[PDB]
Amino acid sequence: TIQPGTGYNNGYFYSYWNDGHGGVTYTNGPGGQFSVNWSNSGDFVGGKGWQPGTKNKVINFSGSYNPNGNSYLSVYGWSRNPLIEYYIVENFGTYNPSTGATKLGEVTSDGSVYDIYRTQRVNQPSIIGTATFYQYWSVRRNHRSSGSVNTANHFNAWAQQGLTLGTMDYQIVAVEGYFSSGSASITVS
Ligand SMILES: O[C@@H]1[C@@H](O)[C@H](O[C@@H]2CO[C@@H](O[C@@H]3CO[C@@H](O)[C@H](O)[C@H]3O)[C@H](O)[C@H]2O)OC[C@H]1O
Repeated sequence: TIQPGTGYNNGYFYSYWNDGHGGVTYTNGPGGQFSVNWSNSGDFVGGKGWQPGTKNKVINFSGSYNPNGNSYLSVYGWSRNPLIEYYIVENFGTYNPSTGATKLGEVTSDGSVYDIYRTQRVNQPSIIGTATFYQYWSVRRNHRSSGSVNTANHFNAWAQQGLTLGTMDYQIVAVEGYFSSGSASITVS
């Protein structure tokens, strides 16, 4: 179990962040495994992957994901210049993060169609401090907790639609939660 922060564990970069409300425990396991256990948590994001990520990585993930409330399971990362927070959402809890968002297209990859959206965060925390930035999303129609994600298919589709990414920062398989409960155990490669 660890303190919020970043680093490396068993060859994999990890990032764990939370708002301090309590109620969430993040654990680094062997190889690319990590677990999250939460009960009436605040806001939090944690997972394993790479720093920096790439625009053509094939990411494999497998495990269990059991949210009770607002939570996402995604390939998650950021780019710099432009600053972008992105998500390839494989599963979620009570809230589809694209609710009310502008649909920017569709892309088929790894066994399902995904809907594409762009949203904006205004004066919110980021990898470079408080800022206004866009978020790119690919939301999988066929929910799952294991699989393979060919990131290039998503990044290329986004670029085609005008959702350009800058230089890649971190890229991980992450469990995100917003004032919810749940458990998850995920292995990344
Ligand atoms: O110490 C600094 C860290 O706190 C900083 O971390 C990033 C903060 O922004 C996080 O992004 C939010 C995650 O939740 C989404 O729902 C929101 O839109 C984001 O604002 C990100 O996960 C953290 O990596 O990194 C820089 C450090 O110096």
